[PDB]
Amino acid sequence: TETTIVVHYHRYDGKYDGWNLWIWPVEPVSQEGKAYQFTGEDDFGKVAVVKLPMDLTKVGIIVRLNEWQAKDVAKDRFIEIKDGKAEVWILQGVEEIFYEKP
Amino acid sequence: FTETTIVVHYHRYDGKYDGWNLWIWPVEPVSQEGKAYQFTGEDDFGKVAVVKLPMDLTKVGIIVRLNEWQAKDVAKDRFIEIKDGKAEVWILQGVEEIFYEKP
Ligand SMILES: OC[C@H]1O[C@H](O[C@H]2[C@H](O)[C@@H](O)[C@@H](O[C@H]3[C@H](O)[C@@H](O)[C@@H](O[C@H]4[C@H](O)[C@@H](O)[C@@H](O)O[C@@H]4CO)O[C@@H]3CO)O[C@@H]2CO)[C@H](O)[C@@H](O)[C@@H]1O
Ligand SMILES: OC[C@H]1O[C@H](O[C@H]2[C@H](O)[C@@H](O)[C@@H](O[C@H]3[C@H](O)[C@@H](O)[C@@H](O[C@H]4[C@H](O)[C@@H](O)[C@@H](O)O[C@@H]4CO)O[C@@H]3CO)O[C@@H]2CO)[C@H](O)[C@@H](O)[C@@H]1O
Repeated sequence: TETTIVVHYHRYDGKYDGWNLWIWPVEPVSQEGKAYQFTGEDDFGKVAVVKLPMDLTKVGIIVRLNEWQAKDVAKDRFIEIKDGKAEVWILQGVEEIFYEKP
Repeated sequence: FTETTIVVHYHRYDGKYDGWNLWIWPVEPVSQEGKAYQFTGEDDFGKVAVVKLPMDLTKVGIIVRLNEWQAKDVAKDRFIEIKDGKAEVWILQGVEEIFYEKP
């Protein structure tokens, strides 16, 4: 009844203040998104544990600065989800979203 | 012409740059055994090497290695495609894709 997405984010400039995640359901339903904040950190960068109150197989994600001051990769990207859980790694300026730790 | 210059930018998310260097070998138009090249500089993205080879090359191989082959950062051979004897690339720890503009 929920989808949990752990998002790892690394910026080579070390300047994470204000960066947050705009995530929206896409399948099996499309709905307007919400902003999610980073909740922790590890050796790769910031960590967000995102909980969405539906079972989802795909979401959209944009890494954004404050309220749309900038987009780190300014196009919609997607995360494929199995059994209500995914974990991804995202790097500043790199379009590809990784499903294993670099 | 008669030399090839490759500027190689390297970023590690863990900051553990100590010992890392570049193994580069000519591949086209003629293949030869490689050589190690050290980083000489640094910028906001991380380490920088300027690699000069005394031939006009359209393709080189590259491996990012720790000292004398103690480890590789991405273990498979990778290649850089070069036009008119000059190229510049950006390499990220653990990321296979070599980038041709700054992330
Ligand atoms: O089912 C809901 C909708 O879902 C999908 O919409 C996505 C977009 O595709 C994403 O790009 C994003 O939209 C962001 C947008 O990227 C961002 O620039 C900002 O856009 C605002 C803008 O700041 C504002 O000034 C105003 O002019 O409107 C803009 C909207 O374009 O904020 C957007 C979020 O509000 O996320 C949405 C989902 O939230 C889907 O593709 C749509 O078909 C669908 O309606
Ligand atoms: O002359 C053209 C040759 O070019 C190509 O050879 C390449 C390889 O494909 C690359 O992988 C690399 O080789 C490295 C190798 O990756 C690395 O592991 C290391 O291997 C050592 C090892 O540490 C050591 O313990 C012992 O086993 O010796 C090994 C080498 O036999 O070092 C290699 C380089 O010395 O670079 C070369 C070019 O230098 C092409 O594939 C060949 O067919 C071609 O002959």
